[PDB]
Amino acid sequence: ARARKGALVQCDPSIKALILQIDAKMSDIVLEELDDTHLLVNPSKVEFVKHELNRLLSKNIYNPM
Amino acid sequence: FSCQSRFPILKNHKNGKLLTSSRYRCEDCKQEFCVDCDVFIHEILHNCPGCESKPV
Amino acid sequence: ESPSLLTVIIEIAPKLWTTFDEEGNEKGSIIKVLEALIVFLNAHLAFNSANKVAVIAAYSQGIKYLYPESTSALKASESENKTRSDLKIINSDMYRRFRNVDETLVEEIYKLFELEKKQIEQNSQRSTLAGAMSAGLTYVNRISKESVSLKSRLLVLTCGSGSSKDEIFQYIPIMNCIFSATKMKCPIDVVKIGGSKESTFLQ
Amino acid sequence: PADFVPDSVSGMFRSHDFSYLRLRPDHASRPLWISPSDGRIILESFSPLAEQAQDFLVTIAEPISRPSHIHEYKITAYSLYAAVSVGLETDDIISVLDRLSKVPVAESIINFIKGATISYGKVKLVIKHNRYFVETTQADILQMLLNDSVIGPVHSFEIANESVEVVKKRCQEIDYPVLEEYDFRNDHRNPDLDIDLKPSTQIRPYQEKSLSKMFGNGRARSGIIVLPCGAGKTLVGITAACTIKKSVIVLCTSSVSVMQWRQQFLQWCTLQPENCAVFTSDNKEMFQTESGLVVSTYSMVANTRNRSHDSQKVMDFLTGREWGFIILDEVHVVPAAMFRRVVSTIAAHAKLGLTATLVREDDKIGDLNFLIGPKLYEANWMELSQKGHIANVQCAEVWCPMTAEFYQEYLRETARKRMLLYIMNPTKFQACQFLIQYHERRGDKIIVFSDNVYALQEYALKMGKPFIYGSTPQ
Amino acid sequence: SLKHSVTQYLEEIPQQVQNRLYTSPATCLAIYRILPPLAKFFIMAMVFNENEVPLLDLDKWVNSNGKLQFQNAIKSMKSLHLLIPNKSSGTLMINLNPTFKISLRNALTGGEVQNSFGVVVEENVVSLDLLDEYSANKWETILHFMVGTPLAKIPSEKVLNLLKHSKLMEEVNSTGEFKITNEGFQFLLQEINSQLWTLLLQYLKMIETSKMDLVDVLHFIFMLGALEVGKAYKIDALSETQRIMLQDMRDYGLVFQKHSNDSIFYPTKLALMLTSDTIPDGSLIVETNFKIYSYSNSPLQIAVLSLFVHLKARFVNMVLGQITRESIRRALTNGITADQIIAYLETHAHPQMRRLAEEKLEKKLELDPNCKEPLQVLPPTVVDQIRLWQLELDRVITYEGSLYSDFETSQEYNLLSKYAQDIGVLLWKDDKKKKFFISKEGNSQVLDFAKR
Ligand SMILES: [Zn+2]
Ligand SMILES: [Zn+2]
Repeated sequence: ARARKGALVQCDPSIKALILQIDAKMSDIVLEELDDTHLLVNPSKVEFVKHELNRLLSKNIYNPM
Repeated sequence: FSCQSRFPILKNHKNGKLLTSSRYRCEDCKQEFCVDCDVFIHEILHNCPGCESKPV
Repeated sequence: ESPSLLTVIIEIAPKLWTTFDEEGNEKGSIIKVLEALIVFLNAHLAFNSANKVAVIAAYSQGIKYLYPESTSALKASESENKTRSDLKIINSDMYRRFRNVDETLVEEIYKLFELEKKQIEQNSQRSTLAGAMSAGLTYVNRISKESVSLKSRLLVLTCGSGSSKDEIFQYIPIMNCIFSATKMKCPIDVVKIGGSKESTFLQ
Repeated sequence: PADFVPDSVSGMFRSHDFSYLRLRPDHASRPLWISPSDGRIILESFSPLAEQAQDFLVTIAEPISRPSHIHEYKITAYSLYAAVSVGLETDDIISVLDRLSKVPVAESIINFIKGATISYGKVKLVIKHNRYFVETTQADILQMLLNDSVIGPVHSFEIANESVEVVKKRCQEIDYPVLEEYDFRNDHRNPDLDIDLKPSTQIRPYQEKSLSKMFGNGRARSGIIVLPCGAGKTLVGITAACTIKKSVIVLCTSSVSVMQWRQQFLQWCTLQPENCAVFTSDNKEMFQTESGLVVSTYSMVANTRNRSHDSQKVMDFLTGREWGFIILDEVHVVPAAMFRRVVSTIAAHAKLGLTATLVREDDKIGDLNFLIGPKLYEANWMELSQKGHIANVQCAEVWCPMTAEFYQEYLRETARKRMLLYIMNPTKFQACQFLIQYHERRGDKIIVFSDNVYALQEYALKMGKPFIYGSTPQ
Repeated sequence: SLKHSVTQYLEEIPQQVQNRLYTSPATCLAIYRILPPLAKFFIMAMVFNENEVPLLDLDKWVNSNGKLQFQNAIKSMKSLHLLIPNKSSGTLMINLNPTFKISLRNALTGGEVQNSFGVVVEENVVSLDLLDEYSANKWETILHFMVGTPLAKIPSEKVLNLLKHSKLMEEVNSTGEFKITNEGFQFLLQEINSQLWTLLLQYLKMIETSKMDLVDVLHFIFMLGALEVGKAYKIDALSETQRIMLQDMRDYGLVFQKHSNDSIFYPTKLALMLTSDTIPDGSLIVETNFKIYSYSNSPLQIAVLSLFVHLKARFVNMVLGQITRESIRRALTNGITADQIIAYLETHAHPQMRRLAEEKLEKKLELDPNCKEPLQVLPPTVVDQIRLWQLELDRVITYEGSLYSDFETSQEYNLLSKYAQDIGVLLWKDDKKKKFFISKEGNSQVLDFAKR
């Protein structure tokens, strides 16, 4: 019954893959791997990893001028 | 007479004067009615309230 | 929910009401039925915010409109509405929506009574009740077409008093009113005060 | 400004709050809003006087977009140029804009209309025995032409044949725009042709509208007409050749397009095969008549490679023959580096740019005004779809979720190999397999497009289907 | 909504507070309007007679087709404490509230009204030239403050503290801006009468001080509903408490007192609008290319259009706008959900999309009569784009909390996991991985469960 204060995420395996390469970029993003859709993300960087992922999908979408 | 809607003045202009007075007289009772009263009394109703207010 | 229209047909006939007074043990019964009508109209206007009231009297020499007042009110000496010639019949601390309608109708009652007193010398053998609710349905359709919807209903304040029997001229216009009210789905409510138990046409 | 105070909510408009324009009382019958900032026209199709408004704007403006209810149009220079070429003056246009719009026409819009419309038709380009002359009705415009003097030895001077597009763009960036209008009625140096449409050939109203945009005033006007595939832009080319009745050369992207266009002349119009000719690799023999017709490929003319003596003689004949009309089919490849020169090497009076795809990734698609001319006719795709001229297509976008291992390998890959990875995900395999399986049961012929050779071969070997890539035998 | 909201508010009123509230005839007349028509009919039938009527008579009064409506009315009037149920002779005898009955009879028979309806001083102006635009200006001041557009006139601190204590209108002063919640644009969804009702229920939820009672507030708002517009009224009948709320809604604009401490207050048209209701402005046009053409000239409609549509221009007729991705992001960062924006677009659609929508529904029924489709007044392409933007806002969802792992025995893991699932805080569990996660709100409960 040991409690670790983490943030579980629910997403498709592609977003899970993206945040695991974000973990591969810098150290404290996701703590342990659980499933293909559930990962325990550190709660202190939730808006931070949102700021990386929306930036990553900004190049994925086309913005007309 | 039958619905007491104010008869519209309906004046065209000052030079255009007064036209199409919307009062519909009944010949058996000399009572004026508006256009809605005429198009109600003549098919839905079948009595003239003016002909009935006359104390014969 | 949906507001309605309370149209009321009042049967005022001096012979009928005074024979009711003579048959009854009291004098001035029409004052009682008048104030009962007034509190009924207040109850109807308390029922909903947007429901409307029409009341029509059928006197001997014709019919006249009691509420709403005739459009000859022009804020003049002949306005005869609101504070102009506001004779104190009902108390001024009344709800203003009730106050305006009740004061206007009682002033019209007194005016009709003055006009009928002025023509007391002629006794009409013709009853103007059937044309009265005919014009009641006419104003009902006026309100229905002007306001888009709204329900409607008729009240009939009739009196037999054991003197006027069931007339023969009151056959055709009553059923014309029946078919007209069935067309606009307007219920027709009739209360008969008097010794005559049965009035077949109104039934 | 018309003495209108800015509101607290007007601060979010970057000087675009046009509320100072006062509403007209009879604005219900007026279907137009005119923006004074950029000349953008807002058109409502549901209002009364809608068809008058829409054909008036397609005469005077380019449609930015045409959705169902509200249509968007742009007042540009070239639309006004075409309108005043076909016979529309300034003040009449200004008056009907004032009448047909709710908001009043602002001073900036009237200034733009008068500035663009005036000084038009001053300089005119004519060809006299394969020699380009710019002709001006007023003498001082020659003196104003003092900066880019490319003169080579009524008011006229000769231009170098390869600098004509530079002269056109120089005239466009000055307020005196270049004009060319082939008056085949008053042209007698070039012999006429007996080409005419067969009586069994029927023409559609939108094609007639495109031709009326092209053949407006009484002269053949060079420009671009775009139509859908299957709407019959080839028929518009046939009809334009039958209208001008002069010598016509047709440049096509492919040799199969060359033979198809030759078939179209031989089938739809009364052109004899002795008056029609082919310039290709296999076919180089030409008409011996004084005026005829030839269909050829773009790289017949614009190839700088060491060619045959026969092709040398042919292109010498093409240069030495004065043409009254050229049908540049698939005009979007003309702004390429070789293909730009074909309008200068081949001296033709009228240039019609027929295509279905007037768009490029680079910005050179805008230079076709200097190459061919102003944009003549835009065909409404939805209008042709609803009246049974082009098909009712259901555009769709199938989202295939990227699989975990494929994406995991995909995030550290180089770009060409990135395409090589994401084209071969199995979810698109399943989606394509299911779509083929379902629409094959619908009795639908299916063409599956995939540019990569490896991709099409992999899918075709997976599903046992035929595949046609580049090096397949003909 | 409105009627349900005020009924549930007056349910929260204590019975003795309700009985004290039934003293004035204006309050009884107002709450009489809030009853259902079957309930209103039975109450007014019970008003004039002093004798008490058994419930079986009222049950026999109703036809079998309205038994559910009769039961709902019985529930409403029992919860409204208008009935005294009496147990006599084996019968559930029913008696009306006596103070309510007396006050309503006085309101009907012209009895004692204790100037609950106010008094007219017969000095007044027309509403359109002075009162109406004052009420519109005072309403639009707080509206344009709360939507966030800059203003030269800002409202008083009282409504600012009211919005701060409210669920909507979250405030930050270290940043310098006022943040709009989802509940803010939800407030902008309904029409201004129910907007005023929600504002005043939030006000009554705010005012708990000893400086203000409750029955006087309810009396004052119900007589403000009872007042008529176009005639001034004297301030003397109001208490000093009712006078300071007279000043308070003079700041709001519900009432126009031309100067502070004046003896004549003028009711505005919002007072009559509060009781019941009664091409439009704000009717917008949307296309396939996300273009906005709004038939609007009021600043409030286009001001609230500015939150979720990238406005490009504004005519005297149109407001040229475009639904861009960034405008939708501006909406969603305020908590504004996509479905509510879709509903706003549906309610403000032009009748031309309405006629084309019924046209394409006619085509759908004449092509496929076997199925019926709802009337999509706007094309589904833009709706699908808004839903895709909403989904790409929350592509990943980050639920925070705690997780238990490292169990040497499977029974301890199973017991803790089923305890977490029973209290509804678990989000994932598997005995193979020997891990289960619980939410942040459920962290402390499971921690004290494990400690004890
Ligand atoms: Zn009438
Ligand atoms: Zn008559």
